[PDB]
Amino acid sequence: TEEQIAEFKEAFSLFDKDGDGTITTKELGTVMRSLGQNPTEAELQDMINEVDADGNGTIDFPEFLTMMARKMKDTDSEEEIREAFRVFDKDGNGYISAAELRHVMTNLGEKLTDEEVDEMIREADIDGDGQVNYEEFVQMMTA
Amino acid sequence: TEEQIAEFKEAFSLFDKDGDGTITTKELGTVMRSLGQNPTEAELQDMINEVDADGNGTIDFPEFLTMMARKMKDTDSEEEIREAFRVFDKDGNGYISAAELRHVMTNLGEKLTDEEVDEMIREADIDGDGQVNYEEFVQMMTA
Amino acid sequence: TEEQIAEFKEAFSLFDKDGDGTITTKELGTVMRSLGQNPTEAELQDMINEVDADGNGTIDFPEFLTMMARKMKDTDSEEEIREAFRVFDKDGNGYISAAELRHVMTNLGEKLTDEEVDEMIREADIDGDGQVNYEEFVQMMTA
Amino acid sequence: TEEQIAEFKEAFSLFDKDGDGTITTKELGTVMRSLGQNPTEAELQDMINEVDADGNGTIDFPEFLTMMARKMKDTDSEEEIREAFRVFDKDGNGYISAAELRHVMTNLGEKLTDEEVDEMIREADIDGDGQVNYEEFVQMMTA
Amino acid sequence: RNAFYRKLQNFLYNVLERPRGWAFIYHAYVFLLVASCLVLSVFSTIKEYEKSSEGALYILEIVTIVVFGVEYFVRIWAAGCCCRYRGWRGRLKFARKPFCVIDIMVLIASIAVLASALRSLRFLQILRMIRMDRRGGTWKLLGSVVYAHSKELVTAWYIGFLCLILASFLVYLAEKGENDHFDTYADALWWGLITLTTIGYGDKYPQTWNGRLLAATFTLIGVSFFALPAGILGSGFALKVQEQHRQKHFEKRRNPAAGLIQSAWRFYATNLSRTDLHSTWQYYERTVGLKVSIRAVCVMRFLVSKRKFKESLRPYDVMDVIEQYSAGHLDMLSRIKSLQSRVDQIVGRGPAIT
Amino acid sequence: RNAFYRKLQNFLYNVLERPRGWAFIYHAYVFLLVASCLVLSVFSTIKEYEKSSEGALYILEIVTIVVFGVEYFVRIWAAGCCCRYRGWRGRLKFARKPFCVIDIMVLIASIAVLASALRSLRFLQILRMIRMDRRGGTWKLLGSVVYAHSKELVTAWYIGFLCLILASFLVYLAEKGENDHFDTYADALWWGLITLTTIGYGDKYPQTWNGRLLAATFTLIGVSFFALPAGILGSGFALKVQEQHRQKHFEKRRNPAAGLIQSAWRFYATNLSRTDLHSTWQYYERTVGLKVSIRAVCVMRFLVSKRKFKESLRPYDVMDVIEQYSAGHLDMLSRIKSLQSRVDQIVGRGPAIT
Amino acid sequence: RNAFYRKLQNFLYNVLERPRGWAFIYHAYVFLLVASCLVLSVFSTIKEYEKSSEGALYILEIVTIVVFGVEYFVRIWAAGCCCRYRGWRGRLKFARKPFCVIDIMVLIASIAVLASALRSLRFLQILRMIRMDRRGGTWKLLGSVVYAHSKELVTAWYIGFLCLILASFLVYLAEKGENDHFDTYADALWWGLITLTTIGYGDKYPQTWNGRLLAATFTLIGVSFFALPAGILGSGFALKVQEQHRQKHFEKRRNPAAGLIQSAWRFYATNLSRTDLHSTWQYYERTVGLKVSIRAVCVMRFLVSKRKFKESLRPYDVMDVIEQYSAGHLDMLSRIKSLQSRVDQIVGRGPAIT
Amino acid sequence: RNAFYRKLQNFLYNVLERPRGWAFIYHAYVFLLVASCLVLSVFSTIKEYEKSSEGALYILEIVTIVVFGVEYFVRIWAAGCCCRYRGWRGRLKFARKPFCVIDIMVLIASIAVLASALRSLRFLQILRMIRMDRRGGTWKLLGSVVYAHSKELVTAWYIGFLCLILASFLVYLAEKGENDHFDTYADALWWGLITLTTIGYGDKYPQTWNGRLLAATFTLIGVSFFALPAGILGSGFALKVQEQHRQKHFEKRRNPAAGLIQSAWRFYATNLSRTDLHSTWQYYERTVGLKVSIRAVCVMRFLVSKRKFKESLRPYDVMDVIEQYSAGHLDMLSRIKSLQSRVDQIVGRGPAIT
Ligand SMILES: C=C(C)[C@@H]1CCC(C)=C[C@H]1c1c(O)cc(CCCCC)cc1O
Ligand SMILES: C=C(C)[C@@H]1CCC(C)=C[C@H]1c1c(O)cc(CCCCC)cc1O
Repeated sequence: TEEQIAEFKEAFSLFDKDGDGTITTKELGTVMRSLGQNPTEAELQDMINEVDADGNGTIDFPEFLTMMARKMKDTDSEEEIREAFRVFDKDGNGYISAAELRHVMTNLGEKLTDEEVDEMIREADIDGDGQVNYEEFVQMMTA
Repeated sequence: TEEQIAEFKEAFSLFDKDGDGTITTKELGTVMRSLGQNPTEAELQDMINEVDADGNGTIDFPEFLTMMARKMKDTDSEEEIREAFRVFDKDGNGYISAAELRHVMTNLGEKLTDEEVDEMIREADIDGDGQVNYEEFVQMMTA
Repeated sequence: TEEQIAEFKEAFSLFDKDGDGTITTKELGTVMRSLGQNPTEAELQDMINEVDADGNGTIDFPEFLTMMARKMKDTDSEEEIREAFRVFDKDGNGYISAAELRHVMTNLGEKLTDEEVDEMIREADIDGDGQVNYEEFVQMMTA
Repeated sequence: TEEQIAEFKEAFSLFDKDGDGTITTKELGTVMRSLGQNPTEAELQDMINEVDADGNGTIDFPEFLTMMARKMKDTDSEEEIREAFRVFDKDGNGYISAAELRHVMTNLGEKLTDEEVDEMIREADIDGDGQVNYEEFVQMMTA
Repeated sequence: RNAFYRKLQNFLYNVLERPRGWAFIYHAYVFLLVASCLVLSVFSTIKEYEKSSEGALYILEIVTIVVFGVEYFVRIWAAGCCCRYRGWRGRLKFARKPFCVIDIMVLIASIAVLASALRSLRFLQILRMIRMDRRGGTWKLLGSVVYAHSKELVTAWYIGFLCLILASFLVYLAEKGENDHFDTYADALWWGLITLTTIGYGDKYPQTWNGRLLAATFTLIGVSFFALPAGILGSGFALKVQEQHRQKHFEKRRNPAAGLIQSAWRFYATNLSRTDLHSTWQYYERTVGLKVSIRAVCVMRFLVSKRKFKESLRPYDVMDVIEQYSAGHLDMLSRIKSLQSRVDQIVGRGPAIT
Repeated sequence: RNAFYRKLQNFLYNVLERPRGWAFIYHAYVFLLVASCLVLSVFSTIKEYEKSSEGALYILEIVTIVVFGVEYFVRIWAAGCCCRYRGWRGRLKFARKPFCVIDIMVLIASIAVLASALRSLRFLQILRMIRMDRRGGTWKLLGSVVYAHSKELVTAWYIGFLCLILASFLVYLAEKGENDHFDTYADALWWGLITLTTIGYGDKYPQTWNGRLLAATFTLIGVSFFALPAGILGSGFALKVQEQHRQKHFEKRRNPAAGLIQSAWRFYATNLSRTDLHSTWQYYERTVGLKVSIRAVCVMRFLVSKRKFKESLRPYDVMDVIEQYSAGHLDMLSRIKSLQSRVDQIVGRGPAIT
Repeated sequence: RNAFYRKLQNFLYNVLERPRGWAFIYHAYVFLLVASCLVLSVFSTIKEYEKSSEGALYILEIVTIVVFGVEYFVRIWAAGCCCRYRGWRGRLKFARKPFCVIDIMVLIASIAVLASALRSLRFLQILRMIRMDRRGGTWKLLGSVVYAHSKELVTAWYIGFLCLILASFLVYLAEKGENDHFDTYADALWWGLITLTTIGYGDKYPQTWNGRLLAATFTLIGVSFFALPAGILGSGFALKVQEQHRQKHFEKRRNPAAGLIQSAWRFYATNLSRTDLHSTWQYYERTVGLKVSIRAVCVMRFLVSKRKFKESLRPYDVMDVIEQYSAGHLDMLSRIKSLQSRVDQIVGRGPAIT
Repeated sequence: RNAFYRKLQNFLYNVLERPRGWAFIYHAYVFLLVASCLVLSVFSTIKEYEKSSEGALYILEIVTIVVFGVEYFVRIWAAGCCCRYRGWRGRLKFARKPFCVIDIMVLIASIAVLASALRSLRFLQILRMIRMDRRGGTWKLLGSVVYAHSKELVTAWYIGFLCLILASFLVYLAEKGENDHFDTYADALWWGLITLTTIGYGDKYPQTWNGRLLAATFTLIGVSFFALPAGILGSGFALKVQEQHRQKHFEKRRNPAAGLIQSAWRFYATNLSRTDLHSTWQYYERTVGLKVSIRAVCVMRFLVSKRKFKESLRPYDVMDVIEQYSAGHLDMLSRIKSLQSRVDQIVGRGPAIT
């Protein structure tokens, strides 16, 4: 709705320092640096082309609006997360102890800290078992 | 209906110069030459056997009637076009920018000109995205 | 029903010359010779074990009753005939000209004569096309 | 219900000689020896980890309660038994003579004696054929 | 009486033509006789053993010419029992084919010599030895394998030939005068060939350390590329024989499929409930309670042919199972399409009912 | 007491028969002893070292004959603990088999020599060396591989033999008089063989440029076809061992399947709700709160056997997964057929309700 | 008139560039001419045959230089008909590429020699022989195969080199003085190389029994590892050619897919019921009862292109069928998801109706 | 400042340890230096070139010892930057491992010689040459391949050894006195070995026609079985490297899967609608309109990681696709089970409604 558009206007002003209505790779890099993490120019280009519909080397506002507005259900992100969890579940039993998950997210890629893993497990251990099946997990993010 | 049969009579007279009720490979070749394109005698035989039910080296009228009358839905032409588009979609994402399609049809096989591609894209960009998914496309011809 | 049992009694008496209630391989061979064809003792054993539930080297009456009584639908003979026809349909189009079928049955295995092929094609060319699809055929025997 | 909990209390007291609320591998071994069979310490560890949710080298009472209480339907033990029977059915016909089954269970693994096989076949030969299909069998244990 | 005569003549035709069982043993024994003849001729070439070698070779040649003559006569006689060729005209027309001409020229040459002859005898032995094949299967297989791997074989030949030329020339330069072996570039080429192929006679070998170094550094690569084609052809032979086995398996599937379709049609037309269809009944009566017996026989035939065909539908390959199950999956697609249409009509009735 | 004796005798039978672990090491050590004996005999053949070689070989022969005698005696003793053969009659009946006869003839020959003997000793060593196999696995594998590739090997032999004959004859013609090496065609055949096989002794080699050219152009092809069979047999060995591994995997699947079925039936009959079925209860009581404990044990057995079998259902191959999933897909076909029937009954009720 | 001229010039460009049919035969015949030139040069190197060899080689060189000059001129002329390069400027710009420079240097060297020259002639022959490739396909294939198997080749080289060094050093120690062959370690290294590679010249071979024993025990392993790379490269060549065939098959699939999409769009826009879309109608009129004839032609084009594409969708591989059927299976997933949603709405209506 | 120092020290550790890019080139150049040293030593062994060979070898040895010393010092220094080993204690504890001990013994021996020495220098060169591996990958690969094909290699060895023994003994019998080459059985064994392996020195070769015949008939089979192991090991190497590639691919799949799960959880917790979950918000604030910007960044991270993981889910094999699609098919089974239950409840409601 209109308030969402206004929030998107404010956000775009925050990234779009030049105010040209396009998010340049330099603008994205500087805003990310303000956030703190240090990505690579090739990964910034990956950013763009993932979010860059018009292929202008930047981000027109409609792309940003659609990307913020899109929900995980709309993203069609079920099979991929399913396959990831299946990959991490060696036994193929459909379940995995929360301790192993805590270990993995704190050691792979964008390493996840203690509070985040506590939160995900709390939202996952609906049955209080620890051997969180990933079907309930995927339907949890989708729902 | 009857008017369709009359139109088919007129068409058959147009190809069947001999008036024998059969479309000979020579008659097909000359009518095509009048149309303008230049096919090969082997490809003309391919024509026949594709449309030649009786295997007489020609086309009896019922074959022509059925071939004109048949609709794309009756043709069972969904999986094949699906597979073609999937072949042209390298990413497997299910979508393809209309620019790539324009490039392909203007460069492969029976090369397609500007007006035809503009028309197909107009009939395809129902959502106005340019990244025409081929599911809506196939259901568009079928519908 | 009872009349069916009586007919089976008469048939069993016809094969079971010894009258022992069991169809010996010798009895089957002699009745077949009366029929005319000449099979092999190993193929006669194949006969038995196909119809021999009790594994006595003969055929107890219940086996014969069940075998006569069983209908093609009960036989679960859909996928096999489907696969056979698919094998004979090189194009994979799902259809085959009746001429090719006539040629095949008159040349392979228990070669089929003219009257039989005329009858099957008549019962198959419900649409009068000659390119009998085998789906209508299989559902025809099953029905 | 409560009576089930009381029965589980009695059983746990029977295994848990130490009375510590945990079934140690030694306690399991001695109770099994009282039963009569002689397993291996590695197989005892397999026992534990199969029933050991908390991974303490023993069995907390909730694990025992869940394991006794769980029913074969809850166990999700359909595909596995299906595959086992399919393995033992060389013909792939879906059926197997009860004599072969009697032979197998009396010769493989935890060899099964005469009374047990008589009982299973009685519960399996609902149609009185001997060629027990395993679909009725699996739905019999599940039901 | 004549039935047995024709049966035996057809069996003889089968034996001399494509054999299955112990006819392989007869072919192997005639092969043994010809091989004994070749070795006896080789020994007769030797001077010391010429006496006994020739003494045995004369009788062996008599026996072999007799055997080949009787075999050719039996072949021509049996050519007149097959469908294509019958009687005298058929056998004579069959003899017009080239292979029979090769055999008859061999026979007449053997008679002429047996009725500078050593070279003619050697050539005749070579011709008959290439003849024992009688079908050209080996040459067809080799040609197909070479054509399939034409690119690999051609690139291997190119690289190996270039390595041979280069290494030979460098060694020649390095041993122009310091070694008597490599006086001329032709000598160097001979050396390079007999090294890269790993024959290594030892008549020629570099003796200057520069030549030895060049020979080593080039012979490693050269022997590798010269050995390549052996493995390439081995793999090609294996793959080609596998493909031939697959084709034979598919034909063995084709035949019982027709058997099953025939038996199924016969059984369907054999139902006593319907009487409009009499073709199967007429056929069985012509071949000949009675009708139920005929139906019993025909349903048995259907059952046994179903067993035979289902057994004949064995995997033999991943591709085969994928193909069959994919036909099944397309059937699944059709069924789910029907279910979609049915649920659509249900949702259409919904508001109509409500 | 006797239980330990029978257990150890059965263990000895297993060790002398099919070994699994360190019995391989015992077999390898006896292999080392026999090999040392062979090399000592070879050295004793030499004249210079005959003294010390014989001095060591006498004691080595004593040790080896003692070891073989004790091994054969232990084998015959352990033959009387297996199910087929027991006691004295069983062991004697087992000795009636041919392999035991070969071993006993070897032993008695060793005793006779130890109680022109050089040739007999050599033959006895050869016989025992072929004996160490004790199962014929290598020969079975080689025969199976040759039979499987019979066509490829036969065509390779045909082409190679023809190339050998032709090249040898052409070289012989090209070097009839200009070279002393190729005086007779037998000499040429020997040369052609020792070249095409790439042995290349160097005793015979063409010296006329025509002969050298012919030898080159033919030896390329000849060495290729002569090397073919090595690669063919290597591939065959690999494939055959893979097939044997697949069969062993399927047997290892067979056993836990029976284990699971047994445990599942026991657990199903172990439910306390129903009392009509007592077979499992009687069996467990015979082997021997209590009943719930028995049910706990049996359900644990079901769980552990389910784990074991599910692990045992590993792919090991594409074909395996395709087969299992295709069984699942046929199940899918059945389920969709049921759904079609159900939607048909729904559409039938439609007009009935409406 | 000019149309035929341009067509023939383009055909010449195709012939000199990538050939398909009998242009292969022209390339093979020029290859035969160059090979005859090389063998004639080799013979001219020999002293005895120098006279006639040179007499023929002069005219052969004249013919070959003429042929190469005309071929290069035709190539440069045809460079001016392709899209990239036209007329004079295009041909000259194409000549700026390196391969044309190599060819022109070869031609000018041939002219200069034809207008210590033996070494220059040999080098020019080597250069042109490496030139006949004209595309570098063989070298690309070899490099790709080596890179793919870099680990296997490197480990084989490491093990073989270590075995060579060790065996050579041990033999050198065992034959330092007792054999004249192995006076220096370099001699031992040469011996070890010519043994492990199985060349076996015979100039050097151990004569002391210790040396013979060491040579045997090491040469088994050494020859095994020295033969490894041949088989490795053969397998690599086979796999690489299979991959290239797969890529070509996928391109041959790509083209008819576009053909089908074009024809399908044309046919869809060709329906007479709707008149808003005229693009196809305008195109066909520009190329030119009449309209129904156009629709007949276009629907025929759709049918024939559908046949062509469906044939083009042949398996060629397990992976291909798995990919296509997996797309179908994802479609199945979508359809069953829709059915789940529909049955959910049915169960929602249930209580609403009830 | 210190950050750059630690970064460069870690980079040095990576370079000396597992290299990726141009560190391969540094390793190859040090390999070139060591190889130049070995060849210079070989030449110094020769008498004629001893002068200049030694003159260059002294300076080359100086350079190589300097390079090896600096490399070992850098390795030990960089051992104190990895997680396991830090500072002085970590480096010293790392040096306790055996490979560092081998390197330090090599270095001290080089210093001692540089501060009958020829044999020590040769042994040190051999030790360092086996050292350049630094990881044992080649030996691990070879051992794994041998173990995998243990049965094929063992049967090939058995058959080849038996053929060698038998053919050698028969030739020895056939040439006991008529040939000086085969005076003793050891001589015959040497001949048989150097023939079957196809080395063919030519020092020994049968000269009696009986011996030649036996040698031919046995050498065909012998050379076939002696060549077997080369192809067997080549195939084994190929398969093992393929398996290693598959494992590396699966690890490369493992990592982005965790990346995607992390990003998905972060994005899910980043929704502004819910405020109970703050972990991701706190983490991003700690790392640091603003909140919507954070959500934009996190949803972008989810999208890009989804792209990366989906790309990482490439087939690489038939088995992989079968596994993934089979997981999908089990999902299909679950969904159709749910549909069956739903249609069952529909048919239950039927009579209830009706
Ligand atoms: C029909 C066979 C056996 C193949 C294929 C046809 C050709 C031209 C020769 C055979 C062959 C060699 O016999 C040897 C090499 C190595 C290169 C030698 C340099 C001249 C390659 C090479 O393909
Ligand atoms: C391009 C070819 C043909 C390969 C790959 C590149 C390399 C360095 C050599 C070839 C090759 C040999 O020619 C010989 C061996 C055996 C070891 C010999 C010891 C020095 C291995 C080895 O890879």
